[PDB]
Amino acid sequence: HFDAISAFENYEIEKMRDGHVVVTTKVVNSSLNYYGNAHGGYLFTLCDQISGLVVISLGLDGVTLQSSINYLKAGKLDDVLTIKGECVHQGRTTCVMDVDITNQEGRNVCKATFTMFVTGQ
Amino acid sequence: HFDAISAFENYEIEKMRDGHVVVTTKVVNSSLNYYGNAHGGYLFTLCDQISGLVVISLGLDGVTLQSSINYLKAGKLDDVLTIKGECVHQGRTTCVMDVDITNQEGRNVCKATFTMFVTGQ
Amino acid sequence: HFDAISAFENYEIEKMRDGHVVVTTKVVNSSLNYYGNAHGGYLFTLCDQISGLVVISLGLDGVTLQSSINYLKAGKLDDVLTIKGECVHQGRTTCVMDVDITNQEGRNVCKATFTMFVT
Amino acid sequence: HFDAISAFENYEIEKMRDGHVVVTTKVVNSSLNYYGNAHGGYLFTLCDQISGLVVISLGLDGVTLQSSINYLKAGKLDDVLTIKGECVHQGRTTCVMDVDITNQEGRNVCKATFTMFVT
Repeated sequence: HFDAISAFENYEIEKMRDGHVVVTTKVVNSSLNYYGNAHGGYLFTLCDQISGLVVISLGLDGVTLQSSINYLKAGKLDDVLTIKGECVHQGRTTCVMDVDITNQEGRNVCKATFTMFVTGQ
Repeated sequence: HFDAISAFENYEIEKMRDGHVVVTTKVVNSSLNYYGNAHGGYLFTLCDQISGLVVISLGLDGVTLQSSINYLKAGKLDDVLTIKGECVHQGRTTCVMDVDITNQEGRNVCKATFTMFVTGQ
Repeated sequence: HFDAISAFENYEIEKMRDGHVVVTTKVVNSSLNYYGNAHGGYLFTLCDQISGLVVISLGLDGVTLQSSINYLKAGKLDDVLTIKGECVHQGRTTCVMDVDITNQEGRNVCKATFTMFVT
Repeated sequence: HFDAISAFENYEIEKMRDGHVVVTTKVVNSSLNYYGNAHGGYLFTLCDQISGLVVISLGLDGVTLQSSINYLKAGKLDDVLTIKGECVHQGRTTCVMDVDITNQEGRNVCKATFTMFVT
């Protein structure tokens, strides 16, 4: 048995402009796994959502085809995670978004890359 | 502005034995994105959690180094998603888990691969 | 200093039909890295080429957007590697190919997934 | 039928120091796929080899567990490709290498991430 995993119970959108997005959020109990670390799925969801925001900031609509993520450092309760998303390639039919998460001490938590199919403007 | 994304508000563990895990869950409103599809992060979290369960079913403890996921078909409200995880490679220090999600009609929703570092027994 | 890495100096196409591909090849010296193992790029290239063959076998043309690979066991000189490719998802606009490599002892060497844009 | 795919028939190592690597190479005929573009496996092998070089430059030895690559723009015959590698995370047990390839016009060709187990 285990508890539900939730993401974006709180957040602040600091920047969302022209393929560049910055969002902060506070790690809470629903963010965690059984070992008291930020859940792998929670962290991925932070990245994915900010990828979607990048797509919107480009004035586009899109759907994710593929995503890859590297976990570097555990996130902990009360951490303020800064999620920065950037469109690193804007193609005709596809976009590639890089998203990285750093904690309040500037240490890299995780990084992810999203391969998006643009469905509209 | 957007709503929180949640995963495992409900579930049933059908099978969890020797590196093979099957878990069902019902897609609900907190599962969805703004377009009314199962959120990319939600689906990833379903897969990741079942990967962790595979690790446990092997009698091991581990941490995810890297994960990749392919989105094939949208999940929808009230879908019953069947999440099946399998350890496809059990190494000395690393494990590779394949996890796939199918809906109640047997259609493939998504598939993911997790590269785990075994930290204990 | 290091030597060039080559792939497909030899191969045998056992099957190439309707999204299902099997190709065999023998690991040679040009296949190897400094440690005498099959080079990661060599193994990846085997997989990618067979992905392209799956694409051809479906009567389609496509361009690879993204690829992921997991290395499981080292390949060695004189290994006979069996490369099997399958289209695990055939969409209207995208295809997903799974490719796996096993050696002559049936041991899993590596596996990869290719995300293709149908052109 | 298809020809062998080769990588590093030529190269110049511009920098290999403390986790930072730059290597250049000229795309040749053995680099190409049937469509006359740089082969996906060729590009990947360029990236992987430079990842291995980052590893060496850190004074470490390692084995690649997993790799991901995104293809952004086709490489062409006679392109001069600049391959840049960096260790973006150096852990005790694992390293993560980012590798990117740009052509002579400064256009991004591809980028890849390597997940290495330090041995």
